[PDB]
Amino acid sequence: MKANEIRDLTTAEIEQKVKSLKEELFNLRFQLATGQLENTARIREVRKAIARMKTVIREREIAAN
Amino acid sequence: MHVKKGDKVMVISGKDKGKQGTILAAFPKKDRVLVEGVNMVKKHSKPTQANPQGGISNQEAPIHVSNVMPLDPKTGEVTRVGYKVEDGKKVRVAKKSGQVLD
Amino acid sequence: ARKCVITGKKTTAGNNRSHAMNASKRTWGANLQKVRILVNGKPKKVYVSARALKSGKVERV
Amino acid sequence: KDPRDVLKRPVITERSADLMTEKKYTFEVDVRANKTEVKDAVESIFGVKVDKVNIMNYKGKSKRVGRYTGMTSRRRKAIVKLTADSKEIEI
RNA sequence: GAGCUGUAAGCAAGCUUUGAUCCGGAGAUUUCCGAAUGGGGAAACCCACCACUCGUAAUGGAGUGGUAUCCAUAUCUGAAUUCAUAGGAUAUGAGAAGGCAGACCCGGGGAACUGAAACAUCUAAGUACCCGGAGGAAGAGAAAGCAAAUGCGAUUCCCUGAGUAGCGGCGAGCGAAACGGGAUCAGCCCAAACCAAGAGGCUUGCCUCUUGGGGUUGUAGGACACUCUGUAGGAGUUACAAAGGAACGAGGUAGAUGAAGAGGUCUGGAAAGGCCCGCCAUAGGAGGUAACAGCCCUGUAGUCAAAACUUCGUUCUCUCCUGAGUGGAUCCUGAGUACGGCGGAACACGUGAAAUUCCGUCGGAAUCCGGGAGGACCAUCUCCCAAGGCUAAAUACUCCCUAGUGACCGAUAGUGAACCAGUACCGUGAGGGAAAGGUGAAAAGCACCCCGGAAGGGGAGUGAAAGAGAUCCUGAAACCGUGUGCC
RNA sequence: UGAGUAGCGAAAGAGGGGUGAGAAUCCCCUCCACCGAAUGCCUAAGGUUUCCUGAGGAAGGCUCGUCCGCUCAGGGUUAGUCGGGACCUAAGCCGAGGCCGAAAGGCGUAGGCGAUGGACAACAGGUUGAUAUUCCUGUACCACCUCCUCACCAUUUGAGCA
RNA sequence: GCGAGGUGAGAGGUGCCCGUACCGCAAACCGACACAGGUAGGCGAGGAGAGAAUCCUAAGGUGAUCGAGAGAACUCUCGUU
Ligand SMILES: [K+]
Ligand SMILES: [K+]
Ligand SMILES: [K+]
Ligand SMILES: [K+]
Ligand SMILES: [K+]
Ligand SMILES: [K+]
Ligand SMILES: [K+]
Ligand SMILES: [K+]
Ligand SMILES: [K+]
Ligand SMILES: [K+]
Ligand SMILES: [K+]
Ligand SMILES: [Mg+2]
Ligand SMILES: [Mg+2]
Ligand SMILES: [Mg+2]
Ligand SMILES: [Mg+2]
Ligand SMILES: [Mg+2]
Ligand SMILES: [Mg+2]
Ligand SMILES: [Mg+2]
Ligand SMILES: [Mg+2]
Ligand SMILES: [Mg+2]
Ligand SMILES: [Mg+2]
Ligand SMILES: [Mg+2]
Ligand SMILES: [Mg+2]
Ligand SMILES: [Mg+2]
Ligand SMILES: [Mg+2]
Ligand SMILES: [Mg+2]
Ligand SMILES: [Mg+2]
Ligand SMILES: [Mg+2]
Ligand SMILES: [Mg+2]
Ligand SMILES: [Mg+2]
Ligand SMILES: [Mg+2]
Ligand SMILES: [Mg+2]
Ligand SMILES: [Mg+2]
Ligand SMILES: [Mg+2]
Ligand SMILES: [Mg+2]
Ligand SMILES: [Mg+2]
Ligand SMILES: [Mg+2]
Ligand SMILES: [Mg+2]
Ligand SMILES: [Mg+2]
Ligand SMILES: [Mg+2]
Ligand SMILES: [Mg+2]
Ligand SMILES: [Mg+2]
Ligand SMILES: [Mg+2]
Ligand SMILES: [Mg+2]
Ligand SMILES: [Mg+2]
Ligand SMILES: [Mg+2]
Ligand SMILES: [Mg+2]
Ligand SMILES: [Mg+2]
Repeated sequence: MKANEIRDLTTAEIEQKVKSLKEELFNLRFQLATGQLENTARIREVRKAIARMKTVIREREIAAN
Repeated sequence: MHVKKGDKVMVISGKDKGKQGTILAAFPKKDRVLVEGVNMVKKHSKPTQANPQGGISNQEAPIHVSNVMPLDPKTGEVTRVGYKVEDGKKVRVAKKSGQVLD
Repeated sequence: ARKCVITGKKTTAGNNRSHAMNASKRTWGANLQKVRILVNGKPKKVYVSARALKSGKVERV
Repeated sequence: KDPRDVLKRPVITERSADLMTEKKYTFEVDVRANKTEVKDAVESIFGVKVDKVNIMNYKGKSKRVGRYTGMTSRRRKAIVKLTADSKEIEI
């Protein structure tokens, strides 16, 4: 998900998707440990998606202050 | 680089001087290109799992980019490369004729 | 340290000289006397040079 | 903190496989995580009932690839015993 | 603008013209330690309290923020003690702290070896070193000066004066300055008299203090009076008061564009080389490319380019702002100061005939009919006005960044370090401190067969070359061998 | 060069069987021999993976090597009660203010830090190739907590806490 | 001092961090070495014995990281005369 799409969402909506992504990232790491994960590229994708959403949240806090 | 993947180029230097071919791949970091039919090498591959049998494989090896030139669309001769802005987009142009390479 | 609060007179270095003119290091101390005076508008026992007390502007408290 | 920050990954060994028959699950956890945080994290994520958490620290192992010597990361391993009347974790 | 997921091959899984990787501007995130600052601690660890938040029936657990010391300001309490004050508490602080560039600068403290053919004065040397303080420069600086002219006009630095004058167990040695020629140039603000207003001691029309005005000097100036005159032209944040904004121009931090030969032919693994012909050139810098390239590539000359941040300049805005004359009634013009004795230090100058400057100690002026200097001192003359402050430039230096240069090095050299080096190693520690570059144009890095457990080799293949096959360009000598012509 | 020389660092082995390209040297067996107030068992400091399993044999091992404290993989350390901290203090160390001192700093009060000491609740058995008062079985104990239960005492000479 | 709710018993519950492998009279620590050296503390059996002496043994541990011969001088450590 891109930063332009994330900015459409509300702060509560973004924070819910961060929680959803951190659930996905957890499951990927478990699948990696057991050796069941084919699409290893998804880990890097989810990590950067979390980073992108947390960046947007912090921009709003700085904009608020 | 002055050429890219997909371009028909003439090899202007080396053993394959005179031979035309399409750029199968480009290596900007090394300033090398892989031209089809040019600079064939005989690799001595051991039996792997990926390649099960092995054997002596004839394959292209990269040549230096400065040993190729793109063909002029009009004449079919080698040309140096200029750039013009057309429709906002930058395009390569053959310096010999004037026409767009890409 | 040994420093006058008013003037800032303190220990300074120089030479002893013998008759044969041999130099060896020594100090000159200020003639500091511990006295009660106003320091930031309140009595405090502090070093003041006898020279700084000479006029009597530095009032004893 | 997030529960899923606490638990890094499951330990899949012969020892850990033997522990799973006894209803004990071995996790690599955050090196800062205490055993109460681990207990809470497992109950939150997997929806199970923990009996107890035993926890241990592993030093980094000295390692070599050619000339260059170095250390592996230090690890915190938690052995999480579930209660008798509890759902099993699905690894 | 077409590839990309670094060294780093490799499989794997992906990303990318719906613009990735990559480059530059501005942001965000930024564990723990460290001044380290909640408290502790054997740095990178441990343990808290107070808010709020998550979680539990609750305890235990978790998250975020605050909580050092000193200093400044304010407020509230106010001991012995009456008022008070000390002390305590709380709040506000982009207040301090620490680091470094092994440089340059200014101070505090300050050696010795050494030289003197010994050595003590002296030298080395105010060096090294330690300490404090800085700043982009610092220090100095607007005459109590230089001098001895029908003078000069702040300081600093360069040349020169000059190895002179001088100093000196008159030994060893140390060693100016002014004039003259240059670089650069800039001058200012107070203190005091006095005036105005307010405050608290009434000392009771006096005095002290705090603001604003006034004022700034030497053949004296100012206050004070006079008459003038200005209150917005001139000045300005580099001193001369101090903040801010816009616009325009030129730079910096990415980039863009960019002329002309695969000319023919000859060797060759390959042509940039030879030979014979062209052509471009505001471009014949450079690097690369299979051998030596202005015309192959990246470029170069020239010409362009910036959303953003940033530097400089300019203009406006903005802000601030009277400065000339005449009079000598009085008043003011830097006090424990100048200066002197004693003891030291600094001056090129070693106590000397010893001016000049500074420190300790003690003594201690005059104050315009006054004071200082002109190398003891006095007189005369000349020049100047101390004991308050500020001040750019010319000057010094380079950890860095950008571009470039060298009758500088080329792997025992050049940095200690061309390479994963302040590493390995050594030492309890401070600290000491290495060795080690080259396959090939390209991995085309030797499929396959044979001996061998492997190592290693012989073929085969690749390559121009394998006696270029991995500390793989060349491959000297010592040294070690095999063969044998003569002895 | 010396030179195939000095040396190969106190010590009892022998044979049989095995493994392997290879065995005086590795494994197993038998008998023999050595230590036994230790050459045994536990545990500090210190070391820091040397531990266990599988594979390996260039180098290291004063020989050899199929073996190893060596090389390569993968694995292994479980605590309310043990030792240390969330307890206490000694020597000493640090030290708000403070005293002293050219600078740097020195000293020191309150207050802290600091075990080698004080205090302090868990035992027996079992188990793995590798941990065990830690895991498991049985049976305990200590501190704290209250959705609860029961009893008792008490709401200003009023229990109780301290 | 603090105080409207306490106290005792039961029942239910809570209990964090650090160390824990292995060597540790040793080839793993200090001695440059797989070095006849050094390395705190606990336990330390039997016979005969006063004993932790001494000799031989127990539990338990170990056979020592160059060997095979020969059995000259000489040197060393021993025994006898
Ligand atoms: K001397
Ligand atoms: K001499
Ligand atoms: K080329
Ligand atoms: K003098
Ligand atoms: K004096
Ligand atoms: K003068
Ligand atoms: K060197
Ligand atoms: K010969
Ligand atoms: K004995
Ligand atoms: K082995
Ligand atoms: K253990
Ligand atoms: Mg060109
Ligand atoms: Mg534990
Ligand atoms: Mg001498
Ligand atoms: Mg400055
Ligand atoms: Mg600065
Ligand atoms: Mg200055
Ligand atoms: Mg100013
Ligand atoms: Mg171009
Ligand atoms: Mg040609
Ligand atoms: Mg060549
Ligand atoms: Mg004056
Ligand atoms: Mg004279
Ligand atoms: Mg060389
Ligand atoms: Mg070198
Ligand atoms: Mg060391
Ligand atoms: Mg050769
Ligand atoms: Mg070459
Ligand atoms: Mg060679
Ligand atoms: Mg022999
Ligand atoms: Mg001999
Ligand atoms: Mg011999
Ligand atoms: Mg011998
Ligand atoms: Mg031996
Ligand atoms: Mg015996
Ligand atoms: Mg082992
Ligand atoms: Mg060997
Ligand atoms: Mg204890
Ligand atoms: Mg102290
Ligand atoms: Mg203090
Ligand atoms: Mg103790
Ligand atoms: Mg106990
Ligand atoms: Mg064990
Ligand atoms: Mg153990
Ligand atoms: Mg030993
Ligand atoms: Mg007996
Ligand atoms: Mg006995
Ligand atoms: Mg006899």
